[PDB]
Amino acid sequence: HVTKDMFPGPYPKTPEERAAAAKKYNMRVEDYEPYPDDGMGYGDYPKLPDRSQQERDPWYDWDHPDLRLNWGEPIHWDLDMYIRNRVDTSPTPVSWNTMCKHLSGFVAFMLFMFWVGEIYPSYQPVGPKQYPYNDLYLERGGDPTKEPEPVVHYEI
Amino acid sequence: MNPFASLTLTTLIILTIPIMMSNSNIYKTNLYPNYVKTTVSYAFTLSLVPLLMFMHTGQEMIISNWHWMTLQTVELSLSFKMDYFSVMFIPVALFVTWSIMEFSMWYMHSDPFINRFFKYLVLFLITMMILVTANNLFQLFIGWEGVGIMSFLLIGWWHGRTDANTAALQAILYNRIGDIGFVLSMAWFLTHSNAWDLQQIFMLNNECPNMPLIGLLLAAAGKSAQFGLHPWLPSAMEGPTPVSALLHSSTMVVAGVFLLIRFYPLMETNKLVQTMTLCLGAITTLFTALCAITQNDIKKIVAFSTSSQLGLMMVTIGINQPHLAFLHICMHAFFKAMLFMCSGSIIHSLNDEQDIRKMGGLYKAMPFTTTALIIGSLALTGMPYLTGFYSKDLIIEAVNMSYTNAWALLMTLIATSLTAAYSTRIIFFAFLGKPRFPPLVLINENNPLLINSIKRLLIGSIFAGFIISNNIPPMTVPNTTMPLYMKMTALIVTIMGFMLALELNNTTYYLKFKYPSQTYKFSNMLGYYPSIMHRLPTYHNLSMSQKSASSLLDLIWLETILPKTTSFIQMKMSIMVSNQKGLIKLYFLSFLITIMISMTLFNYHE
Amino acid sequence: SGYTPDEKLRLQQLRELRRRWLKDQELSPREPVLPPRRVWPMEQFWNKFLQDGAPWKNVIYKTYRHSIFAVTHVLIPVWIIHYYLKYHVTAKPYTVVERKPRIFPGDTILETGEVIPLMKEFPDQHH
Amino acid sequence: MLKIIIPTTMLLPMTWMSKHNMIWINATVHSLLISLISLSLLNQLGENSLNFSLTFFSDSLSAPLLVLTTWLLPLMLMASQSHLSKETTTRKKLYITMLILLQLFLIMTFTATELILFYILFEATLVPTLIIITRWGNQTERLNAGLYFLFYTLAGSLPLLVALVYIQNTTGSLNFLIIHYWSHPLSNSWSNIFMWLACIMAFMVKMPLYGLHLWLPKAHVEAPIAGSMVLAAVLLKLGGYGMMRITTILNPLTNYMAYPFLMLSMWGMIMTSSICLRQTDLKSLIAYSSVSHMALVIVAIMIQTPWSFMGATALMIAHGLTSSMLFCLANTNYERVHSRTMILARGLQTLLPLMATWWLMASLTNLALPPSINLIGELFIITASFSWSNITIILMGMNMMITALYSLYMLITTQRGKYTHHINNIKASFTRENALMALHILPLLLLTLNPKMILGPLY
Amino acid sequence: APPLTLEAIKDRVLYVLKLYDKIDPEKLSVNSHFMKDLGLDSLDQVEIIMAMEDEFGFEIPDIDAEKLMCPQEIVDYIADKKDVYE
Amino acid sequence: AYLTHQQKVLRLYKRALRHLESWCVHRDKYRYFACLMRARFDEHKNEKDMVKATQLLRQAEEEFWYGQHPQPYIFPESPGGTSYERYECYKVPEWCLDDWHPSEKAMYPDYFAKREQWKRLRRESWEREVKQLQEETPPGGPRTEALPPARKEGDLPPLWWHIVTRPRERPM
Amino acid sequence: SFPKYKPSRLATLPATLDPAEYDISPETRKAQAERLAIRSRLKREYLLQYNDPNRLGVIEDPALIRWTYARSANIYPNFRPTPKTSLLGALFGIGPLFFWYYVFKTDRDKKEKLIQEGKLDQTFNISY
Amino acid sequence: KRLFIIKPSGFY
Ligand SMILES: CCCCCCCCCCCCCCCCCC(=O)O[C@@H](COC(=O)CCCCCCCCCCCCCCC)COP(=O)(O)OC[C@H](O)CO
Repeated sequence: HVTKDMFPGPYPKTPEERAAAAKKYNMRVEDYEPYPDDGMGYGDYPKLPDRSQQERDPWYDWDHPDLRLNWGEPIHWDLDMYIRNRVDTSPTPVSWNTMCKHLSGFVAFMLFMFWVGEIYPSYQPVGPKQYPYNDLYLERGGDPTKEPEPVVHYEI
Repeated sequence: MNPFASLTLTTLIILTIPIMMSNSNIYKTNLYPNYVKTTVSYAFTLSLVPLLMFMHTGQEMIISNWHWMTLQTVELSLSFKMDYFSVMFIPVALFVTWSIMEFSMWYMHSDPFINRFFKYLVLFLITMMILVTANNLFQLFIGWEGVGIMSFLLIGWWHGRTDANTAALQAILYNRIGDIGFVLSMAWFLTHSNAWDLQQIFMLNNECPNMPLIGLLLAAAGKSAQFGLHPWLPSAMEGPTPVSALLHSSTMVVAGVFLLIRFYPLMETNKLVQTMTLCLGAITTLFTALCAITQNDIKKIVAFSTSSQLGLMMVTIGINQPHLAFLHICMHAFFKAMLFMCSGSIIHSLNDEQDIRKMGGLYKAMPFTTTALIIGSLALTGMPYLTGFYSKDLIIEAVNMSYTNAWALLMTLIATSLTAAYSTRIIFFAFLGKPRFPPLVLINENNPLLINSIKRLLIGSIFAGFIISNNIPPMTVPNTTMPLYMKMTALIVTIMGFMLALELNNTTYYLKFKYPSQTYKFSNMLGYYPSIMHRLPTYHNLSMSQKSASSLLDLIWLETILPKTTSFIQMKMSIMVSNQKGLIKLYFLSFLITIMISMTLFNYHE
Repeated sequence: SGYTPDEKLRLQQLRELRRRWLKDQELSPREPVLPPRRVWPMEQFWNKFLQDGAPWKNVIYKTYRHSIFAVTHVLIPVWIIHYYLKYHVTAKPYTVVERKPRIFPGDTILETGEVIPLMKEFPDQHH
Repeated sequence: MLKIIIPTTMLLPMTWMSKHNMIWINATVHSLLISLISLSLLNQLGENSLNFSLTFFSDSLSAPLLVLTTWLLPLMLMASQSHLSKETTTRKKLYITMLILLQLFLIMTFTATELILFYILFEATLVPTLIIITRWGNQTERLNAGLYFLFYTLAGSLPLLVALVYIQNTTGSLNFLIIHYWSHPLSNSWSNIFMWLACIMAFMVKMPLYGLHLWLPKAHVEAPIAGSMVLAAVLLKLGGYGMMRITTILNPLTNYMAYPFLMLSMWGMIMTSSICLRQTDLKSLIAYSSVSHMALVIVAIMIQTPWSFMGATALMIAHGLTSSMLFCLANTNYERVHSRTMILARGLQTLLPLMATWWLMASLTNLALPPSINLIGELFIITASFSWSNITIILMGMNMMITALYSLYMLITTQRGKYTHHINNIKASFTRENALMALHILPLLLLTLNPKMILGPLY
Repeated sequence: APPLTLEAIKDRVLYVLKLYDKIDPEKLSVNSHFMKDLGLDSLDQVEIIMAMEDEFGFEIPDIDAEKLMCPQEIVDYIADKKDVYE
Repeated sequence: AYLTHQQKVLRLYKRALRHLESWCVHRDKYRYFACLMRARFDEHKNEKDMVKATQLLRQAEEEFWYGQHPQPYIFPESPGGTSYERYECYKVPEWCLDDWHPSEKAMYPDYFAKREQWKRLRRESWEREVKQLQEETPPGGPRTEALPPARKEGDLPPLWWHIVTRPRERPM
Repeated sequence: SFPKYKPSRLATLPATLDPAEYDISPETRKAQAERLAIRSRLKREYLLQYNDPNRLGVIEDPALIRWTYARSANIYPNFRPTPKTSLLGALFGIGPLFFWYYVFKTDRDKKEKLIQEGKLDQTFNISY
Repeated sequence: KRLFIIKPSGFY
């Protein structure tokens, strides 16, 4: 089947080798774009826009319908973030910045008001829950030898 | 030696028989589902006698048995602790799942693996059967983890549905994030208390359980779909309806709330954690409810209703009301199971369509289904002396006259009104009005399986509220003398919420156009949580693993630090020491240096 | 606009072959054929019993199928569990522990035949 | 121990003397018989090792490990007659000879009483594994892997050699018994630190420890299936076994000279499990999973805590059984499709119904689902580590979260989903593959009932 | 549910087509290429297929919809998409 | 290959009404607002200038984006629908049947024999269909993904086996 | 007019809102015309192998094989050590390791200090 | 009406 030379190689330096890589990746020189080699070692593998398989038109018939790839088409270097079940880059109906602003605002507002609720708690105009037997020192876990301190409840 | 111990223990083993017989395959694969239901029916019937024994005398007992190992000073053994929470839950779960099993015959009728489906439901049932009854923390972990994995297959029951696997993976992820707190509580109790049996933890009086209870809270939030870890429940709606009505209604998700009830005696000792439960219970109760009323899918609507109800459970356990929280478990089990099962009736009968904006006018089309929903909806929302009355407004009344978080009290009231809000949405859009489904009608519910199963749960939603509330011994101090105008707020806010929601729902009936409100965008998009928190952290963590980790760290640097550097050095020193020119002159001259310097500055004479 | 002449001819034969292919996916009356299975004495007994099919034949049919379910799924399992709980596991200390029998002031107890005293004079209030 | 070594050695002529096609049968049945005799040693006396002679001894630490190796021996034999059948009689005969020479060294290693006798056979396992990886390995990179495997473990083992001989001349004897009874406190002198480094580094390389772990993704990916499991299932545990045994003289220098390894391991598990969250190759995915689980044992051992040790051995054997199994899962799918890529073969539950199960509870066991002894191992280490430090849970707890995401991920991608359209050579799975899977699952879950036979001497 | 076949499909297809007000009842023929016979603008076929969709409750792709232009064509497309073999 | 201006605006029409379903819900509201959508779509027919048409649809797409329903009503037997690929874990491909066992094979003799008939037909039609494909193949590789139909008699259209013998959408 | 839909790397810009597809230049006339040409070439071959009766094995995908090779060994032969990679390696390498050492050593030092002066409750803590 | 169902051979 495939021979060794078709395996990905080094950075396409000259435009001529850019064309060879584009042919090797089953694309054209117009759409071919090597990754920016900051030393990360991406090689000549053509970078593609961040498009999850959810982005691909479902109504089109694919060779791999589950993941929406056709045979031989050069799949993304980052396929496994962008598979149907993994991270999806589908366009939300509202902007991401607005998406984030309302999320952080509601959470912060909820947390902030929760604190101020604790600062001024709610209770009925009622007092202590009077408890017999010197506040039940014995059955609360107290030690019988250490006699309980004077505690008593009165009546009016 | 009382009989009570014997029969109540058989309630577990007789439930496991269909699993053992399944691997035999001697059973006719056509008659298996009927075999499963009858076993659970007998399991429920046998589960009665412990209950009346508990009401009569009120004895709670522990069945310790075969010793797994004598772990030095630890004695981890299979032990079934039982108390009021156990003996009350067992008939309720069995009653619901038996009714679900009967319904599952009707709904899941064309699935070739229907026998496998009934196998999974039994496996889940026994898994939660041992979750509620767990004398040691390890057995609690057995159910706490088995129930999550059992959900994984069941939610992804349709298997090839790509999104179903996503929800199945999502359910495991949030559950195991919650499980982090569980193992944290496990280590703390074993180290600082030298046991995992509930008896020793209670007795040793870990009165400062700040770290465990936070871990216990984090464990509870994962399984109960609380705020921050909620969206797995709405997303786990992609499985078959009987899957929804059993686990994701009140018999799996409730486990999170049930966890703290089992550890309530330690909960009251601490105070910071209770306030945190008040905080988490309130936000889950509203935020999910707020995201509910704007949805157009019954499975999503009823699911968000559970999480709002689950949020309500965390509020009552917060302010020292554990038993009444467990009462809320039983009542919520009754009517919430019917709602999904009733929604299962309409979904399948009207050719597996779930969008609420398309059904229309089901009141007189399906009388019993419409009848079941309104009784279920009223019970969930109020209607004194019905099932919801003996639990909900008592909790609302109890949380009213208590030293709670003032803000958290405000959330409970609003969400209580919001409880009626989506309830109207379901009744108004689905059953009331003019129909909208495809022209060919297939509306039918005359199958006895659907009618009998609904009726069995229906009579529960009418009377089971009064029964156990009058039967169980009083386990809490009552609240008798409060002003009249917060004793009624539970009815007031629901009736008030019933009003505008009806008016705002028939505002759609108004011929005029409806503007795309921004707040409507926020609520209808599940409160913005999934679109970011399922897309921002997953991308970064996945991106980190590729760019860093895999590429940069493992097979770029770690292979260049030790291996390639040594290999390069050895090769570099090899190319020089072996590239001799072959000339005799330079060889001997090299010796001459060696001979000279050897008898020289290295001082090879002293 | 509108299948092209070649394309509409393409779909025509594709439809024609698809119809015939799905036609083969039918089942003949004889199918499925299967070798016989060893019959059971109880099963053949109920087949010849249920030939009448009268209502009082069905109840005993249902009652028996409920009866043998009870014995082989409740009666036997409760037997071995009770035997385990009565002569094997309870033969070890602290294996089955229960809450103390909750007695109340006024009643009497069994193991000594003693009476816990009646609740003394109540402050006698009313509503 | 001669009741095990002698039949194993005498089995070597047994295979070579066998007929043309009877080699697989006789070798399998007698190796299984050897396994049965190995189970005769599971009974460990109260607090004493079952010392047989000066040459060989056994305790509760090597007792489960030994029977794991003997039990393994049929499994490689049961996993080899697929691709080996298309070969001459001699080469098949040679292949069986190597694994038997492999187990013989392993049996001698775990039973050795003298650290030097431990040392000799401990490196000697390289010779059969190296030739197995290189000769019958079905790939091109394997030639680099053999060099990577051989040098990496040897580069740590050679400094170990100087450490033992130094102990022999200084302390006196070097057997496992006298060292324990005559153990003396190790000082903080910088020479003692280097001896600590020498006495430890050789064992960490074979675990492996994060950073010194790149020889697994090379060896395991393109090793032969039979050689892949043993290297994954015991040879990693071989580095583990020495960790308990040799940390009897390194006290109390262990407390201070362990922080770099704990930090490398407790961070490596998150990083290595983060590797597993994305692997193009199934076998590489499994190999990195072994790194994470083994990194747990390094943390377990280095704390040097009673609870930690019992969890270490429980996880050590439990990981080996499941890691070997998952490798068999890879071999089956790779055999049908003749490739190793994840996404190439997918939706295999529909095509193969039973293998969907076999890969399922294989994933659950890999997930440490309770009560499977993977859980009873991991959970013990968490408790011991948490006692050592309260922040250990943040990392080690997060592992179980990351371990879940990738474990199901290979189950989602391969078994579940839609069947691959072009793939049509997947026949019904032979009963050999199904049986071999059961030979792994059943003893695992069977042993769950009695963890006391896996919890090691500290139990 | 009893599966649909051609006489079911064809009757339901001409059902909604007849219910359309501008379509002439006698002009209804299974072989009628819309605009060239029944004056229908290009903006109308894209909206009647929704009625065709709601009749059978399964989405008609726009790539197939633009090709779908005859009452016979709709019947043929509906049957094969819903594996109708008769 | 290229969605022309008319193709894109019709696509806009179809999606606009489908979203308006989720908004209007009730049918009486639907038939009104759809008619306004229809009427206000009819008015710009004599727009003439195609540049204006792009400008006429420029604000249209974003206006749809303004009023797009966050939860649009997507159909169950469609992508995004609830019952999407749900009935797929049972449609095992046909070729798997070749790997059956004779005891299994003898269960269904008539269908298996008819399957062999289809098997031979594919074998006989392959050479003709591959030959037909290359005899009218376009120069410089296939330009359009559409395949030629069966031209003469008897011969089956090329690349037909998987399309014709595809698993049924409701296998069960 | 409502606020527009700004795009993001995680919330992509839809095709319906992209200005580029609005103006179909004659240069873009052929630019998106060979899309089907190359796709059909890959297509026609794929069905030919897929439909081929003689085929029994799997059809090898050179793009899939290339992707596996690119995300594998063919990375270091393209790795050039630069300050970006060097700093990235240290930041995601030694960085967290030392940071984890600092937090643990600090806590452990504080942990044993309390035990040294008897300022920690371990009365019931016996299993370890 | 009954019709053939494709199923992977479970006999093995
Ligand atoms: C790939 C590189 C190695 C990987 C990491 C391996 C482990 C790291 C440390 C390796 C140490 C190897 C040498 C240790 C021999 C045994 C150590 C021992 O017994 O302890 C002695 C430690 O003493 C030493 O000096 C040991 C050597 C220290 C390190 C210097 C040499 C080793 C490093 C360089 C060679 C190895 C690296 C490869 C280089 C290509 C104690 O003796 P003493 O010094 O107290 O003797 C009495 C008196 O003081 C005089 O000696």
